[PDB]
Amino acid sequence: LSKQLQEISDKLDIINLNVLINSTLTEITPAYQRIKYVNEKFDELTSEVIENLNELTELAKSVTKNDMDSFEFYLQTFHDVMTGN
Amino acid sequence: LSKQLQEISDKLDIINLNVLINSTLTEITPAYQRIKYVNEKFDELTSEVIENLNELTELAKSVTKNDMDSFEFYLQTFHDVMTGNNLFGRSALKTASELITKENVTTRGSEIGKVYNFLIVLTSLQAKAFLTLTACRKLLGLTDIDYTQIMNHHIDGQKREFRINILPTLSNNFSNPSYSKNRGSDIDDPIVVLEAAPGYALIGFEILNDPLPILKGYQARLKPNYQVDRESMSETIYGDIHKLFCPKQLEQKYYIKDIEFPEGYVITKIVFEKRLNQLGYEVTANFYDPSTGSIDLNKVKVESWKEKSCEEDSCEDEYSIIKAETDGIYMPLGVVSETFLTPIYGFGLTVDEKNQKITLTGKSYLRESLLETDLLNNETYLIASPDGYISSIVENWNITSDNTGSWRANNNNAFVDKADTIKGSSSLYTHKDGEFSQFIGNKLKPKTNYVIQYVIKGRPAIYLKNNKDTLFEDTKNNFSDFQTVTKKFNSGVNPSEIYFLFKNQSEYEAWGNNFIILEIKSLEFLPQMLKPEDWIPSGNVQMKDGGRLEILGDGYFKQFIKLENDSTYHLRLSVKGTGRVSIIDESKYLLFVNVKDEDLTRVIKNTSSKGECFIALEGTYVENSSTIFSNVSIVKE
Repeated sequence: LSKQLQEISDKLDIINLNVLINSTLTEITPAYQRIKYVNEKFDELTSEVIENLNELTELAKSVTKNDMDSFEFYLQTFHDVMTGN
Repeated sequence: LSKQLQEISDKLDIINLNVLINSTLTEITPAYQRIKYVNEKFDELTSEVIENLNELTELAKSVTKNDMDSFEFYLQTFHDVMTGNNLFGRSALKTASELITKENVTTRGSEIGKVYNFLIVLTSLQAKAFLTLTACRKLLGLTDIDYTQIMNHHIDGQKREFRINILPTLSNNFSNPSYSKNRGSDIDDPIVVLEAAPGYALIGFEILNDPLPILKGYQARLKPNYQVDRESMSETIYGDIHKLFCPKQLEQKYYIKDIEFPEGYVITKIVFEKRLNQLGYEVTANFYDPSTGSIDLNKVKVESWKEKSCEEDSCEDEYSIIKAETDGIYMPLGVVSETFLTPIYGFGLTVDEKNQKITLTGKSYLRESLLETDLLNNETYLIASPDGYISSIVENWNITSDNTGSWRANNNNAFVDKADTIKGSSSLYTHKDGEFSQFIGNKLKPKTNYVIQYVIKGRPAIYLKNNKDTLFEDTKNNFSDFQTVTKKFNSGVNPSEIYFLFKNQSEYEAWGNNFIILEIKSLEFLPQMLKPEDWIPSGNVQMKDGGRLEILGDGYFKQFIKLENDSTYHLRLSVKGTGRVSIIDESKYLLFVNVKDEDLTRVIKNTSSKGECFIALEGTYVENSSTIFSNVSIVKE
């Protein structure tokens, strides 16, 4: 019984941690996903010509746009969730 | 306390999994919902006009727009969460596989097939999403980006994740979903053979109780790669399998016998053997060439009851004991089969008398039947397990479409109501004169039990007749929409002309479909030294149908049966009418018993035999009660 209770107490510590991961995922996931996509889609520039240059220029306009839901917003929220603000 | 701690530890494993589902939902839900909505709203285009075209053109402009929150963003994030390219390295496929493995309670198929079906619905969702994205670009007149390369890379990476980190788990056992209580037989010796056709192996079990306790079976050719031929499937239906499995008021022995065979072996024959309530079962599997199909009919193995013969003199062990309570025993109910059709190689008896839970369990080749086919993506000839009757003596049993060549659209107004997919499923229709004739009398046998299933709506008049007597009829119970019957009947004494006549219940409109007609194999029993011909009807009597030997008033049936002075016999017989059985020597009463309306369970010890042994199946001196025995069984122990 004492061994079964220790296995139960270990399972609870794993569950509690998974609940804390779920809290941080709820806080940080929309920023992490957007930062990742923007970083992956601009790899050549931060490392068909007219077509990709236009398709990336439209993305650049979306990225530099000063909205409440801007790229700067997602960067700041990523920093705040990382620090604990 | 240890049981309570185990229930607590199971609850924790369910909670931990639900927490991991919540993590993957937080990661994947905004993408899944948007992909789903875009896929559903562009269905006609990837399958009022100016208005719909303008609204879809505006939607297409929103979809193709190159923002941080674009449709391409949601597709990429969906792919990343599926593979496991997240903040913490967890994949949606892993949490989904862990989910399916836990909530596999009332699941028809295996863990591999459920997790793979989960992968198929997500890969199809993404593929349709890339297809709507190409359709939207073309509709707006923008340059083609060729999303085939990106879609293939996404699909292949997810299938690789499944193949490497998910699929190297499972088992292939299968059993009955539910149980049934029907007072079976202990007076009889039900032996039941479950043998496949020469080119077939047996491909599933099924237990019925709604028409009657019944065994339903399937058998089909075995294609290459442990897959099975569709059109070679069939159905076979056996009688009162409660009498094969449930004991009645006496205990039943159940030879737990996990008959299993090496690889390549396919069960071409099962015999189920219940003599003196000892449910053993002899099974013969043949070998089968994994490729090219062609089950080889030469390498057989027969492990009847003899898995303990290899280790113990008491091979009569390796069994169980179920005590028949007065309502019957929890025979299986539903289906002992595998999710997708495949040869079964093993089978075992897995009853549970702690809850009377009679459970059948065979060992299928499905793990193999798929690990080589869709895991390699070659043909995937996949057919899931069936639920009802697929075979029927009625041709066009439901309907094919627009054509009832078996039936007769005798009236113009009594046409088929829909004729194309407008009234739900295919269904006949009759109103104000309606009828549909179809000759199946040539397909009906004298004195044989047949199970009937059919679906009907409204005011139908079911008929199974030769315009002179009806084998089956239903012209009542006006119902809402297409309710199913699952009953039986016994085919007539001369049904050689009985045709089906689906008519209307009244002047109203009728609907019906799914006419299932198939034979129920009469339960057959192990032979014992009682044979009806040598019976000497002695006094106002004659031989009867159910092996019954009526005694009209007084008299008896007599017949010589040689008992031995070292062998035991078991006279098991019930009567209809107060009767007297007789085991007497030349002078003395080896047995002295009367039977009123009940069965007879007699275990006779050393029968000192001086030559003359017989039985005078007599009644008593009452004029009204015609003594009618039921089941002759003097089985020699």
